Amino acid sequence: SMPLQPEAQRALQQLKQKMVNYIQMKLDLERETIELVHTEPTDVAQLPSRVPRDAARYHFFLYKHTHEGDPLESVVFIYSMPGYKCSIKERMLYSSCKSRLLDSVEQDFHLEIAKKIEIGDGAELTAEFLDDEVH
Repeated sequence: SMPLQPEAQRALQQLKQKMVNYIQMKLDLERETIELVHTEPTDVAQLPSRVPRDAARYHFFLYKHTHEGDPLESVVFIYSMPGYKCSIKERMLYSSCKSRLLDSVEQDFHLEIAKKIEIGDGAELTAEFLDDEVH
């Protein structure tokens, strides 16, 4: 595959220049494309609020942190799947496109992903969790 809508493409271009720090994407199942939801400014503390309870989402997050006195800004990919609230078709479609989306982001948009994470609940996305996953 499903191609990125141009707005989604532009969001990735911005993320690469660190002009945004957060991107939310979803599948547009009518056109079979990847659609930008938003790129609202998001600190680590607000990150859990970006994860819907009722629909699967893709997220890219610029995690600005320090690893052993060396400050870093790492792009974290998060696939969120609230199993209790998504249909088996939705789960399957988001899982299947996940691999394809990441191929394009790395291969066609030249974005370095420090870590790929799968969650079911935004509440999992603490600073402690992000630290442990990235490092």
